Amino acid sequence: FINDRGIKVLWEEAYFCPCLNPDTGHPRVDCPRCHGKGIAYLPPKETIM
Amino acid sequence: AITSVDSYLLSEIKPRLNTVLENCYIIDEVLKDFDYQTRESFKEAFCGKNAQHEVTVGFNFPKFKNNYEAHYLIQLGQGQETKNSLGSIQSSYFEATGDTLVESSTAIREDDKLVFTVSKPIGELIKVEDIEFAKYDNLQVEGNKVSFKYQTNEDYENYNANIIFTEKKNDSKGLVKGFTVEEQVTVVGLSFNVDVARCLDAVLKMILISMRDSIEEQQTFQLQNLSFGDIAPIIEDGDSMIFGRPTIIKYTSSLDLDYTITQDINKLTFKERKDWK
Ligand SMILES: [Zn+2]
Repeated sequence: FINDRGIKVLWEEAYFCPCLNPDTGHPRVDCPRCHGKGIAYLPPKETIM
Repeated sequence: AITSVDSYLLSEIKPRLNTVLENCYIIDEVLKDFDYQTRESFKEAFCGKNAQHEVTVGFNFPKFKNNYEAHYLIQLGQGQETKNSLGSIQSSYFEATGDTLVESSTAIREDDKLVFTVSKPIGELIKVEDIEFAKYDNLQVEGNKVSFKYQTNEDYENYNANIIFTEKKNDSKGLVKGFTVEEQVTVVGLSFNVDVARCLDAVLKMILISMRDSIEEQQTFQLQNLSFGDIAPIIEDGDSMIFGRPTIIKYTSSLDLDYTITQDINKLTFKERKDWK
């Protein structure tokens, strides 16, 4: 039922990026692993939702 | 300079908090007025090298969960400019001077002078600890070294001192232009245990009293003034409430810039010219 009704999506899993400032606790705005969001993402996974 | 009271407070509070918490008799003195069981429970939980719980410090609005058992939340507040100088001239200098520093050092003999070595070029020497030199002592400063005549002072050939001084950036003239600001930062000790919140309040007040003597807020951040809020639930709809008592720390400080002057004049010259009309 879900495979019939859902649309194909790419799912990628959140984790906090280890670029957070050890004092201020905020992300580095130049970080390449996360583009200023505090959250980095694992490689994408194909799923239907 | 431009200044950031919040980052100053974070940098200053964290080491002081650690050094109190690793030292049991300090807490035993700070909490002498609390109920015996409150005191002993706090000292058992958070205090000493074996402490299994820990306190934490950081700015507000993190994206992660904090140690809500005991956490100092730092929260930058309001401010306003209060006093201005004529021409906005906060000061003037003949030699661009950096931050004030205090460093430990030892004398050594060199070529029948005593010298103290300092890690950075001395822009100005404020004090050599526990020494006042006479003219006979031929006190001179050069680069990053202080130098001191050996002849009469041989007993002090390895004397240990603290040097209070300030860096130099460069040899240039200018005007320090700026103004004074009065600015507020809030700090709150969050805990889901009310007795922990009350103890964190006591510890923070002790830390701020101790901080008043530091060079940082003797030279800048002057006139620390404290206000205290009610104890209240900060968050009320978890499986438990989180409590805290705010304190507001207000500081008076200078915001200013080094306007360097390139113009220099090194000779007047005079001429007479004749008017035949
Ligand atoms: Zn990052």
